[PDB]
Amino acid sequence: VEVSEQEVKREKEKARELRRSQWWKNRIARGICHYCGEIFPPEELTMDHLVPVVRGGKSTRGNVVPACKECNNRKKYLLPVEWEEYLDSL
Amino acid sequence: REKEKARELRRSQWWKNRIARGICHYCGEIFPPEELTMDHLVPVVRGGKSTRGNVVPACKECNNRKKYLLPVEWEEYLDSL
Amino acid sequence: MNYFIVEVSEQEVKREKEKARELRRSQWWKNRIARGICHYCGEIFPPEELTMDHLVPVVRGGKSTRGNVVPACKECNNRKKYLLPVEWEEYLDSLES
Ligand SMILES: [Mg+2]
Ligand SMILES: [Zn+2]
Ligand SMILES: [Zn+2]
Ligand SMILES: [Zn+2]
Repeated sequence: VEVSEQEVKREKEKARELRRSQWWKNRIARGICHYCGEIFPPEELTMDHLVPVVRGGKSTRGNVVPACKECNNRKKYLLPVEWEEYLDSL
Repeated sequence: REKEKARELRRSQWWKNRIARGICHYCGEIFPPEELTMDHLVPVVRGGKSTRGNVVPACKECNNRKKYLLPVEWEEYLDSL
Repeated sequence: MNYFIVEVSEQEVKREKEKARELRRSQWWKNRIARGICHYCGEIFPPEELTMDHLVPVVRGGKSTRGNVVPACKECNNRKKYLLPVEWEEYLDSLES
């Protein structure tokens, strides 16, 4: 269910374009990380996609969420089973 | 179905503090626990589970407008925010 | 509107986070929280319930000094972080007595 490159980019555009609007602006202003609920400086939060871009995931308010480096990273490498033990360890 | 884990999160701590800060994911505004609902970012229909990641606070407007406005009409609600 | 980016190195952030740790242990600080007054809401709390807050955040250039350091209660300390400048004002302006 992988997508093409002119798509994996076709969205990473709607990303930077969303990443630059009131919604995302204030969102990072607050500093609250979606996953662990902790507060961080607006810079230490990343735009993370629930359903990946390379799986048909769109870049919208209904699929993109603020995440800190920490949570956002573990999400990438931890195993789908490990990701839970981590969020459930918080 | 997963409506089990569903009402579960609602009684959890991550969600208590969540609906206490009162931030709606969609419009970024703050509301009272009475105006906030729990919504699944990744619809449950398409096989979305009920877990910290795929569940966010949403005021009635955003929750209903997304759950009822056509694909083209929901996108318009946001552009107006 | 002209604008510029100001950067705060991680060397500077630690530097301030250390002076803070030292400032937090001073007789001077112990005295300040001993009074138990929250700088933001002016409500009274037990010394355990107060934390040190920088009016001007360290990542925004602020320093760890008596002037920029202030005692704050749990609620005020966070709300000052996740509420935008306007929700904060209203939050303050909505404290009775
Ligand atoms: Mg902040
Ligand atoms: Zn996090
Ligand atoms: Zn809303
Ligand atoms: Zn206070």
